[PDB]
Amino acid sequence: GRVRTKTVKKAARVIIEKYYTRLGNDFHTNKRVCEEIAIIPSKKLRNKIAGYVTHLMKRIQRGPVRGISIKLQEEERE
Amino acid sequence: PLQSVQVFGRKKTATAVAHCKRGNGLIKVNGRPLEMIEPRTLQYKLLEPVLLLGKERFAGVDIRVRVKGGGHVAQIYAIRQSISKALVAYYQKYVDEASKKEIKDILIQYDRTLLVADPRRCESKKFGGPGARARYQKSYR
Amino acid sequence: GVTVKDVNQQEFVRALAAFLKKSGKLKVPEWVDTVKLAKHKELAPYDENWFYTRAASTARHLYLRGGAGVGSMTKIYGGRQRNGVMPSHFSRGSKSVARRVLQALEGLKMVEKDQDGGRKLTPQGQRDLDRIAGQVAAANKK
Amino acid sequence: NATIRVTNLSEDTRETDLQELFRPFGSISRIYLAKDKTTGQSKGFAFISFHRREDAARAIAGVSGFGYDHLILNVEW
Amino acid sequence: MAVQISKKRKFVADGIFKAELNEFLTRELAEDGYSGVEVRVTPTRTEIIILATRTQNVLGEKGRRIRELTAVVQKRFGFPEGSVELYAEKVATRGLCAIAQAESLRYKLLGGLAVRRACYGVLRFIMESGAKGCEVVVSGKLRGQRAKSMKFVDGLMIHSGDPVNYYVDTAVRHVLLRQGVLGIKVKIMLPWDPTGKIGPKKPLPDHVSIVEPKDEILPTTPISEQK
Amino acid sequence: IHRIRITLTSRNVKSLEKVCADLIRGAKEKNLKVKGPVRMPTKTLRITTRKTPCGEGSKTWDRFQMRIHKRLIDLHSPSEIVKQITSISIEPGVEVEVTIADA
Amino acid sequence: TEQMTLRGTLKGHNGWVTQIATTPQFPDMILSASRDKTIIMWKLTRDETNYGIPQRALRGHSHFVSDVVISSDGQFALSGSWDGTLRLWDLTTGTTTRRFVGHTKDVLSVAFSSDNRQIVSGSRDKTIKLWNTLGVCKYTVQDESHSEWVSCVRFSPNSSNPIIVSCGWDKLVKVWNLANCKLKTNHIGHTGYLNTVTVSPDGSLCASGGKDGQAMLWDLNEGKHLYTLDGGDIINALCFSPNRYWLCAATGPSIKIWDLEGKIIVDELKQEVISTSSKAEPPQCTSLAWSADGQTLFAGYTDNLVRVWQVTI
RNA sequence: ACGAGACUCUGGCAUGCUAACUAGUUACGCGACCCCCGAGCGGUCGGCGUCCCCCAACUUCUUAGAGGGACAAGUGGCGUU
RNA sequence: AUUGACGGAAGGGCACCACC
Ligand SMILES: [Mg+2]
Ligand SMILES: [Mg+2]
Ligand SMILES: [Mg+2]
Ligand SMILES: [Mg+2]
Ligand SMILES: [Mg+2]
Repeated sequence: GRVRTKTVKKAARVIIEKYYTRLGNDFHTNKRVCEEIAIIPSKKLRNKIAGYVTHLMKRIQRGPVRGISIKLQEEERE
Repeated sequence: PLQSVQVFGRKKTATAVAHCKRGNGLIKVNGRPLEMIEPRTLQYKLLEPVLLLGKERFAGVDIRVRVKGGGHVAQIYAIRQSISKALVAYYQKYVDEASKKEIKDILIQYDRTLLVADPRRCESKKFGGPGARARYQKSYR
Repeated sequence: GVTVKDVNQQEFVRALAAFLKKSGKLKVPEWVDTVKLAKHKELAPYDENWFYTRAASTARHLYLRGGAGVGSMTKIYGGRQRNGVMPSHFSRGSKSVARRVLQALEGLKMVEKDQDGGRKLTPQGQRDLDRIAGQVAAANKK
Repeated sequence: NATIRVTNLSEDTRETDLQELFRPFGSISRIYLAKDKTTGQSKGFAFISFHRREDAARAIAGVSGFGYDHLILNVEW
Repeated sequence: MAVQISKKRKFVADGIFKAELNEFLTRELAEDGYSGVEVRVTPTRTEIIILATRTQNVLGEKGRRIRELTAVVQKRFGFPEGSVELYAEKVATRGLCAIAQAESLRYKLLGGLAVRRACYGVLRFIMESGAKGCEVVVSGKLRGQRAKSMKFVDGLMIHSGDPVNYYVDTAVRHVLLRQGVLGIKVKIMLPWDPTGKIGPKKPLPDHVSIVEPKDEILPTTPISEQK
Repeated sequence: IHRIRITLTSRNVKSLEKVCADLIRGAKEKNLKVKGPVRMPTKTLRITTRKTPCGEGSKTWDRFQMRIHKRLIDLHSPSEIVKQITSISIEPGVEVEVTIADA
Repeated sequence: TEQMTLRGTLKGHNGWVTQIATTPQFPDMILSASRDKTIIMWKLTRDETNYGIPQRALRGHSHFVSDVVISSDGQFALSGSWDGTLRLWDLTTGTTTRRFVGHTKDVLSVAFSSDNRQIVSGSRDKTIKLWNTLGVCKYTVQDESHSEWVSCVRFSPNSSNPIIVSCGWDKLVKVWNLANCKLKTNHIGHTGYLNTVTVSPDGSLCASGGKDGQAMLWDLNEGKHLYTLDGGDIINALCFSPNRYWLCAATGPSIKIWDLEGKIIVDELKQEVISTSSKAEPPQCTSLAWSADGQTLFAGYTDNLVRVWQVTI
């Protein structure tokens, strides 16, 4: 199916909004960060959340995605 | 003088462990030669590593396989995989990595199963039919 | 040098049977012509000299995995039984054929009684089987 | 402030046995046996102040469980 | 010694002993608020720990009933004399115990009380005792001579998966009445609490909990202290 | 001095492994040659019944099972020292069986 | 006229190249640590067909290898991994001798002393712990350590004030006094997590870099701050140069070489254009190493390659 | 919010960790048999032993614990990007 | 006028207890 559910997406979004300064586009370092900063009860949910976090950080670079509010708004002086 | 490696190979429930040491070109499975293993229809499956790599690549080693588990065909696929993996691991550990790369490319290009195990196993029967997926015949009227 | 493992077993058994039949020292029971070799057979063996072949086969089966008895010998020679309209099942071989064969081999000085229990191969049995294996391996390469 | 709430006490239990029970940990200051009004036995509660807040903090993990007079007693702050 | 038995049969026999002892105590100490039993093996004695709400009636009159229970347990299960002591202990919180609350609802129904006020009272007590959710289902001949089932829910109640084995405790009981037998199902969803006896330790497996970031005042110009 | 063998049996892995850890740690503190935890194959006891009490339905079955785990510890020490290595807060679902070099 | 060129690649990996190491004893052999859980000991056959060939692989760890370093004599390697262990490889056999097993979490970096008597590591459990060449954890610092991970811990090859320089994800560079394992100077400048720390060959300077894209030079004699240079992207690794007064850094997909006398970029090594469709970021350089002669720059990468930059004149 | 998903058990991987005479492997010694010119770091052995504590080590195979590992993560293409 | 069920209505989707 490969369709991530609401728990994965909502958790990923809150993780990004609170810890944007510590996530790159690297699934393994993201996985380690999300296992340090969150309390995820399993390892499959940890991996799915880190995967969606990686996929979203690969979209933050190409414009503000609808749903995430971060400090990146300030640097848009234009 | 301790130049020896023990590597395994698995097909379904079979498991063959090949022991490869320094020696003079001898291959024996369960004490029997390689050309006397029982399903002599599938003899070329057993001979496939030696026929792809030649004899000079085997003429400096002593290989002795010990196979246990599974059926006849699964046992000879385990023998195949264990001989190939044993030669590859011996080459990697004891001569050079270029040679390992060359023989691993020849074997992998011919057939992946000589170095990667087949992950299929039997499924569990369920309580509706004779096997895993089949079901007993249903009747109306 | 050749050993029993380093030769085709199906031809080694024929060579050993011809050896046993040649040297007239194997004891044959009087009922050889009138018996089935198990309760799951349908007829008697098609080979008149079946006793020598069975003795050679169990001599080979005692060279490797020695330490056996009549029970394991009738689970070696057991097969499938077709029960008419009912499904088939594994059934063991006849015990008297196995016991007479092992006792005949014991009379040939080839087989002896193990210490823990069962039967194994004397050094003379090893020597005779290895010499027969040498003969068949030599006669294969000509 | 040396607060001990003994619970699951027995009807036989009086001030003296609780005294002799907590005596191997030291001296006491105030026993409180939650007696029944107009009826002479406990209601299942005891309030103990041990005159020092440290040895009572040792005895809470000591007299826990213990099955006194066929009743396992739960002690707490 | 002369008695030796395979580990399979021994473990099954131990489980069967615990099941029969729990069934006996459930029938015997029903109206005393019996919740569970725990058999603790010690070198000198065998301790049967009875979990009850009203442990003073379990103890009896000056220890009489606990002595009788000890005597029948010894005489039925064939323990050596004096080798089995029965202790009683009070369950910590009564609201988060489906067996105690099912028994409470049972005895409230045995006395003359209406089924709806009784279920609402039990449900309200369970919810006021810290439960995340509760479900009480009473099925039987409630209105007339055509049976129906009335359920009363308040809060969260999970049903499927593995968490329903440690976050939910259930209890089924019967109430014999003049016109028939009533069935009482009570199930309570315990609250999460780390390092506590109130409920489970491990959280729900789909409850991610992000820790709040510390306030990060940033630096302006590099500075270094030589301590 | 004997070859004392402690066998621990349980139905859950957690308490069994923690009791094994306690025994090994206590034995290592008092300088014993401890041949550590040997793990015997877990026995799975399986009973498959019909779900229904009557004989009507869709013929569905219920697969109950119970695992039994076994651990071994080998000590080489006098008896009175193992009498204090053990007897330290054994968990409920664990059962020990000391064998003092003889039946 | 002193720019560099691309002299060839070193294929043969199956993961990112997390660290590269050299040694002044054997100028024909480099070590590369990767994310295919293997370390490769190369043989530099500088010919037309291939610059280098994988001579021998080391296959100990069960996770990514995150650091590696060669001893002074060039005989024993030391590797750290994400499985939480350290291994002291013997290069001749290709097998390990000692396995350090103290660290609970992933070991980000390992270092050796100048005389290889004591070693130090750093990890994701926010501890910096010393060891010795026999295998026992000597002293684990815990007081006033990093509040987050440690990502690069190095020694200082200089007799006077033997110190341990370290940096982590709490945006702090800490200078440890090795004789008493006590903290000595705390540097507070950086505004993002630190991925690397380096010490000058002449034991006077130190460099640090990370997420903020800027590289800060700290004096190691008085704990001051000389200046700060700016790279384009995330600084994944820094590496000083032995022969020349240069500092190299791996900024995103390019490699910037800052001089340290005029403070200008002498060269910005860029990889060639591949995947012409503008749909994916280029592979990022992850590690840097200088040969002892200082005429060769080995650069790890994210497309499982190791590129070889040769300086010209 | 319940259900789905997550969860639990199971299958596949680890020459990395923890260990094992109630599982073995490999060396070594003894023994039997075969060739031989004189043959052998020769071959076969589910024959024996190294559990009298070194007078052998080790965990690849076996067992089962803890972790790791897979996420549509990487590269193209489609898709409202 | 609303909720359900039904239509020998009209459109979509799903399933080897449906088909190809
Ligand atoms: Mg079938
Ligand atoms: Mg048969
Ligand atoms: Mg749910
Ligand atoms: Mg589900
Ligand atoms: Mg059809």
